[PDB]
Amino acid sequence: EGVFVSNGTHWFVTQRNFYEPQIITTDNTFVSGNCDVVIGIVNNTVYDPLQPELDS
Amino acid sequence: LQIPFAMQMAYRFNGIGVTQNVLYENQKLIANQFNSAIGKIQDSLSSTA
Ligand SMILES: *[C@@H]1O[C@H](CO)[C@@H](O)[C@H](O)[C@H]1NC(C)=O
Repeated sequence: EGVFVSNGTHWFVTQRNFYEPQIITTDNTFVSGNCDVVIGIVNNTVYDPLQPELDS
Repeated sequence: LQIPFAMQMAYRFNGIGVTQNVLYENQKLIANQFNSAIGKIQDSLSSTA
């Protein structure tokens, strides 16, 4: 529930009616299919909040 | 506030309770069905008073 936006160099999710930028994660996003179908998709990292606990 | 038209249409799909990946994965079909439906209205209004 949001929109992806960039300040020109970095990518964030934000809520649609008020600018509040957040790190893109597995938790504020959902997967569907591969990158070959969607018109205008962009390459970026999506953060996984479990991985730091597995790095511990 | 400007927004890209396919992203506006993706919000319209959330508003009817359809998950917005259904728009981006079918965007070319949805656009062709819209363009064809406007074409039928030209034909109706040309042919029939
Ligand atoms: C916008 O249009 C350009 C060409 O003018 C194209 O390269 C790009 O992929 C398009 N981006 C989106 C988000 O549709």
